[PDB]
Amino acid sequence: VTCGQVDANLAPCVPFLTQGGEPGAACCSGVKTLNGNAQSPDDRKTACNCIKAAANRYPNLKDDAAQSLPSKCGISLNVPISRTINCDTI
Amino acid sequence: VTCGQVDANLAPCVPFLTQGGEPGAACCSGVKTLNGNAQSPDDRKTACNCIKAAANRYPNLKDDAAQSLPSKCGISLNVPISRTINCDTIS
Ligand SMILES: CCCCCCCCCCCCCC(=O)O
Repeated sequence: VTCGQVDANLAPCVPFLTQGGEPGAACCSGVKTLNGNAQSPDDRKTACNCIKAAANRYPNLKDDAAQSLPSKCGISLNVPISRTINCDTI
Repeated sequence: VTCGQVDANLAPCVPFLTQGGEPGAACCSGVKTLNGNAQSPDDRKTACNCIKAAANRYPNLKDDAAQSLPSKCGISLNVPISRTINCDTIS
């Protein structure tokens, strides 16, 4: 996994992550793809740092949307979406 | 490249990165390895964020030691080592 595919996977989540509402089919599909590429702990740490960068790309980001995405998509997201996560814990 | 490889390659650089002086042979070897695994720009951004994490792992780290590591090792590191870099800016 690489930061560029992570960016690609989360691009359709930008509306939900910045304006709220519901993530939608494309967002959840991208998140599922990314969760599938983040199976091992190494992959998970790399994806976590990539996601931290993507999350920090937007100051308008809503923490409640980021925190509710995994349950709104019905996925056990191994990598949380936050601007302040320390990816060494993953 | 992956964050675990970044951690492993930079582990022998921790003494220089926290107390200064000169990087050991193993440190410079790890840095050259990392320069070699980061061929594409995607690779470079991934390595940059991994390196940001590793750099933030110790606040006792000296940022100037991090900035001087590649030239002290005599290698042009295509990816900068910083605790506060926004990795979207790099090429
Ligand atoms: C000109 C940019 C190409 C299209 C990407 C849109 C950039 C703004 C983000 C708006 C949300 C788009 C989500 C999506 O990719 O479906």
